Amino acid sequence: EEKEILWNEAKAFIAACYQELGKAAEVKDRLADIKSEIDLTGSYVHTKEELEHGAKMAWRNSNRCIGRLFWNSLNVIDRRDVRTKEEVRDALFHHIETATNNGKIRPTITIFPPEEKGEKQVEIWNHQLIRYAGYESDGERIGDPASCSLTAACEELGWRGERTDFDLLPLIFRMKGDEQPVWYELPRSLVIEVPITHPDIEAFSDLELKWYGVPIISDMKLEVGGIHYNAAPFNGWYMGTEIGARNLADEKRYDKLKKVASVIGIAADYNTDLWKDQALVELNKAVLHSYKKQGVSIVDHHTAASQFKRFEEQAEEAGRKLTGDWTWLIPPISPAATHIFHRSYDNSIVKPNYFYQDKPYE
Amino acid sequence: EEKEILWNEAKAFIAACYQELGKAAEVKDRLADIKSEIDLTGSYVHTKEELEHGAKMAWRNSNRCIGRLFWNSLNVIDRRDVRTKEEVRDALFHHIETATNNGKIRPTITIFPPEEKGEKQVEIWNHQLIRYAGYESDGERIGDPASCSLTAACEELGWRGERTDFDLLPLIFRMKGDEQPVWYELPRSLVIEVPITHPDIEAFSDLELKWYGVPIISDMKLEVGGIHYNAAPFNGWYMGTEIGARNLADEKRYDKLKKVASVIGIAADYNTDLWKDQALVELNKAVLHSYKKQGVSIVDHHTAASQFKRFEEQAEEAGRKLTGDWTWLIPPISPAATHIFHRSYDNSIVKPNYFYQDKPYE
Ligand code: HEM
Ligand code: HEM
Ligand SMILES: NCc1cccc(OCc2ccc3ccc(N)nc3c2)c1
Ligand SMILES: NCc1cccc(OCc2ccc3ccc(N)nc3c2)c1
Ligand SMILES: C[C@H](O)[C@H](O)[C@H]1CNc2nc(N)[nH]c(=O)c2N1
Ligand SMILES: C[C@H](O)[C@H](O)[C@H]1CNc2nc(N)[nH]c(=O)c2N1
Ligand SMILES: [Cl-]
Ligand SMILES: [Cl-]
Repeated sequence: EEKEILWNEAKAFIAACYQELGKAAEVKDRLADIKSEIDLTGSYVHTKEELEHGAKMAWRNSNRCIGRLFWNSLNVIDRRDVRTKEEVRDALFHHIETATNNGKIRPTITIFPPEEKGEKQVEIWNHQLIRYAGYESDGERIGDPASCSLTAACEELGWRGERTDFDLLPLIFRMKGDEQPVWYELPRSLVIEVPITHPDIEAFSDLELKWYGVPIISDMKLEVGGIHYNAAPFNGWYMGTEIGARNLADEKRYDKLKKVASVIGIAADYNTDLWKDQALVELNKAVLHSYKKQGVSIVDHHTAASQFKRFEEQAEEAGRKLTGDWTWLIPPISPAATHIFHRSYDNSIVKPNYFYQDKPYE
Repeated sequence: EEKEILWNEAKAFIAACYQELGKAAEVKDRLADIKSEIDLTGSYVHTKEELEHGAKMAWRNSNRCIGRLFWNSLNVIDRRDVRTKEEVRDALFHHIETATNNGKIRPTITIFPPEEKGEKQVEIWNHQLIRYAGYESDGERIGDPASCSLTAACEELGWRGERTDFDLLPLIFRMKGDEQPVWYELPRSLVIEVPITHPDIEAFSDLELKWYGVPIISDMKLEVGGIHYNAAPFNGWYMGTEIGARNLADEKRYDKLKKVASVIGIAADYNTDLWKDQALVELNKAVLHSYKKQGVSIVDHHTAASQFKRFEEQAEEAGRKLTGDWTWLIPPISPAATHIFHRSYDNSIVKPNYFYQDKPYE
């Protein structure tokens, strides 16, 4: 029965993949071999070329991503050979180092063995490989609230955070056959962080804000031709509003706008003064400035939207339908200053793609 | 056949209306009379109470409107008695005066006779009763581009604009039986305008920007219980971002951000400087400041979203489903600083409601 779903997804994927790669003649024979492999084994294994192109197609089809112009230059690392937790840890360390690339961030994905019978071989608990811990106990709030439940689960496993506002969570993942995940502290030499300063306002450093250099999303499932790679962490570089308009600004995140207003010298007393807006713009200028000054890749939302316009143009020229999720593509500051705001997008789901999956804690 | 649609919409509307008004006992008899009136005449006439409550329900059900907390205090003017173009003009003048209310804007709707056999009795051509003209001819762009086609149609009818950037369009409407609409210049004594100045930056007045005090949308159809009031202009007060983030900022509108940047003393050369964002915030501060200084009602988007949160709470308490269009409810600056951004809304269409209708020019 699932052989049916699998074979169907296989046909659809191999045909499209090989057509894009100029390999249309090889489809019939490759499909023959896949049909046999499924019958005999219940599954099939992707060639290196298929897996690479599949992961790139999945980024290309990610409706919520403004950064897709660069889909074809994704660096794909095939780690389907891993079997041990040391190998997994070392692969994850390696991904941090190679994606970071001394600041000149390389979009990269590391792909681990896929689910077999719906059974995961490796289950990554982190939301991102680099993320700060969060704590809330009797009135006291420290760190990133979005990390509270994962932080608590880590401290059930014997990890203990220093309870600064920026503790790095350890890597945490579980291997097939193990009842419990294992965790490993990140080597600080691998993790670039950027202090936030402002180009003109010297007091801005008084806020003692910082953020990490590379967002490496590690909790999504990559699905390609019916094969489910539940562990396949990937990264790009940040768009500054993710940090300045959301991570540092949201009330349920670091909630810094009132402190930003004070250091930039404006009152935070009257809605009509638009002090939240002014604070957001200055915080976002600081974030871009800081990353650039330190030589860590970042894109501003205007440049990102201009790149996305080229992605829409390239889709049309290639004769591919564009899909998109307008509610995620607009940036959270000045969205109507981008072309995205002024058009609509078909939010159809096309595979290969990246998918949410249930948390293993919570 | 349309008697079917009409009678059905009638039943649904009268039942809900009378239930909200405490008049549930009177429904059966009122429906009896409506059934007879439809049979004999092809239509039915709303009581003053029904029409008033229907227009209020239509605002309440307007998914794209952030300003609905105040739905029940809509001032409804019943002008179903008008038969002549002088009466229509005078009603429209009266609406401007009474809605404006010397700056303390009263949300108001004036309701004209409804469509009979799908035949309009009065057809209003204006998008808003007060709006600026726009011109584009051989390279030359003047005024509001969104008004170009209506401006051209007016100049086909013998009107001539002064070709300032802020010419007031005349009222223009057509009566049943007339082949052509008529137009009337607005008396300038009726039209409040606000010069845009900034609270701290004195050079801002050099841009010589202004805007009109009251948005009076005059091209939508109000539908209540199956009766179609295609001419029923209504107004609220502005939310400052409509003026500062869209009318004065959009590239296809007045396109002022580059000029704003220059007068506030910042470079407009690098996307990473976020100069468009900074210019937007200062333009929006100026707009709020200017309206307030002149005593003309306006709301900022933070206060408006806080009022909308109370509207959602009141809907729940009343046991009414909330409907909303997230893409229109978020403001165009700092949307993630509002609660609206962080939730979702059911965009179902519920009647009574306001609806688009085809332009009679174009
Ligand atoms: C190269 C730089 C990149 C930039 C600047 C970028 C930008 C973004 C942004 C701003 C978001 C919205 C995030 C949020 O609001 O929470 C996003 C979503 C997304 N991006 Fe990209 N992206 C990049 C690369 C990548 C890569 C390499 C992949 C995968 C190979 C990817 C897949 C996605 C996906 C799946 C989402 C949606 C996540 C969800 O539904 O929660 N992006 N991207
Ligand atoms: C009292 C102050 C009011 C405020 C501050 C307000 C605010 C707004 C805003 C900001 C929009 C979005 C406009 C755009 O993006 O083009 C809007 C849409 C709307 N408002 Fe309100 N509004 C108010 C009163 C009213 C009244 C009195 C009515 C009708 C009785 C109304 C009906 C609507 C409708 C129908 C739309 C959607 C128009 C469309 O689909 O194009 N509003 N409102
Ligand atoms: N549980 C899945 C889940 C929940 C929330 C966010 C998310 O990913 C957001 C995301 C994904 C990929 C990105 C790539 C680059 C970038 N700058 N931001 C990015 C942000 C994934
Ligand atoms: N052709 C229908 C059409 C097209 C575009 C906009 C519109 O109305 C926008 C609108 C409607 C009512 C409003 C009431 C108050 C306000 N501040 N803005 C408001 C804005 C109506
Ligand atoms: C078609 C596209 O979604 C369009 O730009 C919408 C989006 N959101 C909006 N929101 C508001 N309040 N007003 C608008 O005119 C628009 N335009
Ligand atoms: C559910 C609700 O639409 C939610 O706030 C979405 C809206 N738009 C977004 N857009 C982006 N880029 N990122 C987000 O996290 C969200 N949140
Ligand atoms: Cl993030
Ligand atoms: Cl307007």
